[PDB]
Amino acid sequence: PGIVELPTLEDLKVQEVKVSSSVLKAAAHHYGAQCDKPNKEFMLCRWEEKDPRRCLEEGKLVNQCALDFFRQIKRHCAEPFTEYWTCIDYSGLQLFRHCRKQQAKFDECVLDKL
Amino acid sequence: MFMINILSLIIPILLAVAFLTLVERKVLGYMQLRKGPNVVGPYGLLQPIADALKLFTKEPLRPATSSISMFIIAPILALSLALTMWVPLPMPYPLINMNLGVLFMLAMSSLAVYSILWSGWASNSKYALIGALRAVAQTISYEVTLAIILLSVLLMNGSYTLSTLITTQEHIWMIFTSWPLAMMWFISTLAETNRAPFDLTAGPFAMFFMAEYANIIMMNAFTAILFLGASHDPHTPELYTINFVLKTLALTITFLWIRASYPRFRYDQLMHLLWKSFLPLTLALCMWHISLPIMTASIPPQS
Amino acid sequence: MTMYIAFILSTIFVIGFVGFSSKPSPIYGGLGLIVSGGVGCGIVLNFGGSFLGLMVFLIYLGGMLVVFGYTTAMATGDWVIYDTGDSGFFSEEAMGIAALYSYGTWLVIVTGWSLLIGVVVIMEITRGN
Amino acid sequence: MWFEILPGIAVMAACLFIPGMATAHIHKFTNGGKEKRVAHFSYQWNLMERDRRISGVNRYHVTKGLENID
Amino acid sequence: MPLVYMNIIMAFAIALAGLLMYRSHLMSSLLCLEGMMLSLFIMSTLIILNTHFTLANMMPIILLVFAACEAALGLSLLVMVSNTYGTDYVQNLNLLQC
Amino acid sequence: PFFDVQKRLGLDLDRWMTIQSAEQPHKIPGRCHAFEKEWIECAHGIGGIRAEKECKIEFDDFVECLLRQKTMKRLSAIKRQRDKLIKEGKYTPPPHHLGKEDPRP
Amino acid sequence: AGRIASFLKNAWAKEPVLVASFAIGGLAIILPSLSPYTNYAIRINRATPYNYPVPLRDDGNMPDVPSHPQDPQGPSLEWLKNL
Amino acid sequence: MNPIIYTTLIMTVMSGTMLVMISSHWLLIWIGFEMNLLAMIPVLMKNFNPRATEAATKYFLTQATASMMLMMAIIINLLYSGQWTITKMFNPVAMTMMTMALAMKLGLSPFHFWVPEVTQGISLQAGLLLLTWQKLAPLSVLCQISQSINPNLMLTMAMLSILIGGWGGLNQTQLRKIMAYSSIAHMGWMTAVLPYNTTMTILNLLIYITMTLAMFMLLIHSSATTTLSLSHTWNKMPVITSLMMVTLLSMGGLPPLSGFMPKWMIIQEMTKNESIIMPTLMAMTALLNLYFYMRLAYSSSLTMFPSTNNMKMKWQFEHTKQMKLLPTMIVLSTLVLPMTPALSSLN
Amino acid sequence: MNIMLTLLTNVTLASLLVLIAFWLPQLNAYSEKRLPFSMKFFLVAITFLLFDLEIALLLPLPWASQTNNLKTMLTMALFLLILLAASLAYEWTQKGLEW
Amino acid sequence: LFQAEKDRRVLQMLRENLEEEAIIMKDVPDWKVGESVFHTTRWVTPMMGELYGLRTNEEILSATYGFIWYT
Ligand SMILES: CCCCCCCCCCCCCCCCC[C@@H](O)O[C@H](CO[C@H](O)CCCCCCCCCCCCCCC)COP(=O)(O)OCC[N+](C)(C)C
Ligand SMILES: CCCCCCCC/C=C\CCCCCCCC(=O)O[C@H](COC(=O)CCCCCCC/C=C/CCCCCCCC)COP(=O)(O)OCCN
Repeated sequence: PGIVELPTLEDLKVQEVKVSSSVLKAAAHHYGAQCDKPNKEFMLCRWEEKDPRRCLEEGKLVNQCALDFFRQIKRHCAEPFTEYWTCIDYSGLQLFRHCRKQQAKFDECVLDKL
Repeated sequence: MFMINILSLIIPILLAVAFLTLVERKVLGYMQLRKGPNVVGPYGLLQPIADALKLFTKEPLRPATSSISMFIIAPILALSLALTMWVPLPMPYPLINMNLGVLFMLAMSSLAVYSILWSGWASNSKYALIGALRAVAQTISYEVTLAIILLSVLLMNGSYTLSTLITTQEHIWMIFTSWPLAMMWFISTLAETNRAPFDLTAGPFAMFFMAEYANIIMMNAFTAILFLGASHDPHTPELYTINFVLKTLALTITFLWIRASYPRFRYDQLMHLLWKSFLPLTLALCMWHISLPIMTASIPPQS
Repeated sequence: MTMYIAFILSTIFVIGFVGFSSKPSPIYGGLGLIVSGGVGCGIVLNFGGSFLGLMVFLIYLGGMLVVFGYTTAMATGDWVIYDTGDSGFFSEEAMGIAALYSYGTWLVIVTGWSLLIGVVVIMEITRGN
Repeated sequence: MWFEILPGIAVMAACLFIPGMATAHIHKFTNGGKEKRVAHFSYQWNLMERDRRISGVNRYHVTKGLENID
Repeated sequence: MPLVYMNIIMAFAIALAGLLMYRSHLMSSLLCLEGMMLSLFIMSTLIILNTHFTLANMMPIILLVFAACEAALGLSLLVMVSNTYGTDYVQNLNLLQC
Repeated sequence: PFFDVQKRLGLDLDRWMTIQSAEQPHKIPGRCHAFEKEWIECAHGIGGIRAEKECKIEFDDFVECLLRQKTMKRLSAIKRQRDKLIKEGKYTPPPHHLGKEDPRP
Repeated sequence: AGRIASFLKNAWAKEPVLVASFAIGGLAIILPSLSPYTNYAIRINRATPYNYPVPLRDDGNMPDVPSHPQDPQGPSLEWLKNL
Repeated sequence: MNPIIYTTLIMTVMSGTMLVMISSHWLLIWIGFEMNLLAMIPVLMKNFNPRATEAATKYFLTQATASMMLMMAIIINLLYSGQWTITKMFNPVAMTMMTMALAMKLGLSPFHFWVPEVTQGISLQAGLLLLTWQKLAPLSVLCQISQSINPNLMLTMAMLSILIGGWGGLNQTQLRKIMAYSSIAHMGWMTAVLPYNTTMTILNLLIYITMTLAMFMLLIHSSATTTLSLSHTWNKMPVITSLMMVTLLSMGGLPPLSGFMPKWMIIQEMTKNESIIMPTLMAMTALLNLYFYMRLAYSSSLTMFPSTNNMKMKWQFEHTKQMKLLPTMIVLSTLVLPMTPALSSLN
Repeated sequence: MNIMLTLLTNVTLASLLVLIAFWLPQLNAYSEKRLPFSMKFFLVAITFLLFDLEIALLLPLPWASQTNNLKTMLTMALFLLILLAASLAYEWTQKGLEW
Repeated sequence: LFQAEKDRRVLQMLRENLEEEAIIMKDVPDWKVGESVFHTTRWVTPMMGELYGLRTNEEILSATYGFIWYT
């Protein structure tokens, strides 16, 4: 009874965010602070449409915004961020609590730069 | 390299329980103004080896009328459970990380009575059957209060994860938060393994013996992790391992001390002890430890 | 795909049930029921029910079958119907079980009353006279 | 004297030392020089799966930094 | 309805048939009843977990508790019968007849 | 027979546990929440006979979600035809289904 | 009053375990309704976010709903920090 | 046992029945059945002796098997539809399993074998409770799901119960087994109208409960459990025998007694549904129940059996305890036929 | 997988070592030459079973402390423990814990 | 971001399954490519066997039991 419609494989092509979980956890707070508007647009559309096929453009937008965020991080605060996510990757639970020092370094670096 | 990890867990436990028998005769001997074995080996160090060799070479006295099936199954189950109890424990990292590790240990301890039941039933003797029934009743009676005390203590941990016990005791031991529960837990672990003052009862005998001493050391490790938490540094777990092993050794020496210090109870006396002194206090302290985190707004995080 | 591990466990479960359903030598029937209970616990654990499987393995095996053996001693296709998403940062089974104290007040009341009545009934029956 | 009990206690201590140290060393060896990642609650399991799919060598512990974002 | 549910239902049917046979040994009757409740526990748990119905995670616990209480009651009755006759044989319960 | 004490007193003794779509803890949804919600809204206030005769579409969809008999039948037919073709030798799986693909986050 | 005091003094002798058990149980029953931190525990349980906070569709009639997390609108957790 | 414990157990039995009657969740109905079973055993075993223990273990086995079957039916219903509410059963197999479990609980044929022996083993008070109160919960559950029952199976077991009760009551000299077979026949009458009208089922249940209460209270008053022991009742208390004879005539369905009401209304309702053969067979079979009621009346009141010398002492003493509502139950089981149209109250 | 392998290794090692223990001294040649049914133990076992059931009821407590309905869960847990204590007290006062 | 990636991955797997299904079932007489088993047109979350049905056994076993067996 009916045909299930699916978007073509071309519609699902987008420049992926190729960073691991530790980098994402290290940058998560500033990522949520900066990239809030596209993320909230996407999630509102997601709980309103109740259909993944209706929310592809917002997903591409949030990918683009995350890419811009990480490009700014690479441009300005590369090495403090590298040390911070090195911490976060070492721990088995990926706990924020263990090297608050590197977190402070990254925070002051981003506060001074951006 | 998982098999290597499993073997490096199993073999040292057997060596430890093999040398635990030598340490028990030495500590007791010195508490009795004498020495332990100090002839076989430089300081009795070969005594454990000699005993093992003699036992494995002595004739086994099969009853010639008993059921061979349960007779051979009972030591297998006993030793298998004794070795399995070791896997969940975090020293600092567990071989197998379980969400409900404490519950798993409770279940294994619950199974541990089937070896007693089957050995008593297959012995083909009424008196041995009476002794086995008596031991089984004592064991289940005390595992009741073990479970209640364990859940009361874990109410301050937030889950059944054993690794979380290290985080809970990062600044202070659990002994200071609840010492009466620790006292009753220690006495219940005495009663579980049939150790004095609760010891009311060649190959297979050796197997059964190994299982009992492995259970003793495992109880000591679980108690040390539960109530005397060591500080763990993620970049140097050797410190945590050393502290944990030292505390376990101290607690085992404490059992040997207690064996050397006291007479033994009667059966009705230990049943009355449990059912009329430990259970009411355990229930009252369980109510208290349910109410305390809510009263003090100190509920642990994990859910 | 491990040749339908769930299927193998189910067949072992059924074989154990046929084993103790023949009712030979009630101690051996109890052993067969112990094996069947262990296999069922394995089925539940492999399905994803860690706490409920552990409840089986602890309560059922270590209390009820132990009491059964004590009393006897006194005398003479898969992987397809599964889900797609995740659960969050908790296990839904634990949340549903813990909801017994916030949602199941009526259930707790009736179960506690039944347990107390069972204690009283056992006492009255075993008085004898 | 009482210190003649010490050799046996030391043997016991080394035997009990072996398991924990061995487990920690194997965990560091098989997890790329870091602690073994723990996965309860099914979300950090998804994190591990995404890490494995992102690494390109089918290993989660191979961490992809900001150098891989181009 | 896949094959695992069919296997568990077959186990329940086998346990019920074994209960209804009565070769002897009322203890075996209690064992068959407990096998039936174990099968019920397993199959209900599978149904509840498969459909993600969160609130029925209670029900297997309640079933287990009630069935174990019934098991204790049956064990007490069996003990009383054995103390009356010296054995738990089924054929000794022939005093009352249709 | 049935004495509706709960509806008389508004007690809600056991109604919270009757259906999948009724206030699960932490807002965890059932696997077939939408289908059962649609079926319940279809049949409300109509009566059992009329609900059975007229809301059959919603109940059929709900049962299909619950047991997935049709979906498993279709998948089994597809896999059987694929097996027949690969045994005969006119079809070859793509690298996507042979494990040679490029995974995505 | 004298009978109750005599009963308590006689129970504290030859039955200290039961007296301690009843005292601890009664205190555990009574104290939670009198402590002021139980509301703090409830509030802490309220503030633990297990789910994603789904945004609301803005229609210009929600001055109390913040447009950004940094906005002053919305619940605060400074009380939890001060604890 | 202690009177406090007995009162608590009776209240627990009644509360389990009420929990079955008032709940809308299948698990709660199962819990109510379990609670009732748990609290029922000591009541049956109140007077400790081997016969009571044997009756109690038979009853426990039967009820535990029935409860397991009921739980299995609930689980299958949940499997084929994610529903816990007691409504349409939603599955043919689940319905069959549930019907057999409820028949086993009620004692309908072919699951009738336990009722006579359990009744014979227990005392008269436990028999009264078992034959009156222990029918409310299963019948209420059957009424709630009456639209799901397959009429063929229900009617088959109903007719079987009527035939079995009629035939098995003919062979009995013990009064308790006679009452058990009468209960089986009345259950068969009650369940033959569930597919068509539940109000008739409830009316029959009320009438039978009143009649059974009257009969058991009369039997307790004149402490006889055998036909010959009851044959001595005329020499001390002839009024009790006359009332018992009137009650027995009522229980046989003879108009214008109260017992004619349920059979009359059930026949009329079944005829409204174009069913003719089954009511005729049912009345023909109830003739057997009437026959053994008449035999009991002949042995009890219509003739005078020989007595013994030691009755002269019994002539000098009066009953210390008088049972309240015995007079009301006799009148209600004898003279309520003119009030028949009151059944519209959905009793 | 890992737990299955660990249990298999434990069982295999135990079986191998027990069998070698039972067969090593079997190669050399040598000579090769009731009723009581105490009721109290059964009551102990039944009491253990009932208390174990009530403990099983008490087991989900660590997760029940995060419900936002703290008063209701506290009341229900205290109710369960109070009935557990009541069962113990009833069996105490009815001479059910004597020898 | 995880939600967006999950949606894209699921849609891609469904599209690949549809393509291989269209290729495979070309000669079946009464078959229809991409036909739903539901009367409603609402989007339905696919099962585990719908996405990995035509894939190899190792990743089927992974996606099914990896979290359960990970210790
Ligand atoms: C009205 C007639 C009263 C007299 C007749 C009583 C009949 C027998 C007694 C049993 C009935 C007791 C009524 C309890 C019904 C349970 C529901 C009610 O209590 O509300 C609950 C509130 O719980 C109450 O605190 C329960 C207190 C009562 C239990 C304590 C004593 C129970 C004793 C009753 C008899 C048991 C044996 C006898 C013991 C002496 C619900 O809490 P709430 O949070 O809003 O909603 C939960 C849903 N959420 C999660 C979505 C929010
Ligand atoms: C209101 C709180 C309720 C919840 C708290 C309770 C939790 C757990 C405690 C209950 C466990 C079960 C109690 C069982 C009671 C048994 C009573 C009994 O029979 O004991 C008497 C003996 O003890 C008694 O006399 C009965 C009880 C005596 C009174 C106990 C204390 C009463 C209240 C004291 C505390 C009051 C409040 C504390 C305030 C302190 C200030 C901070 C018989 O003992 P035998 O074994 O026969 O040995 C005698 C032979 N030598």
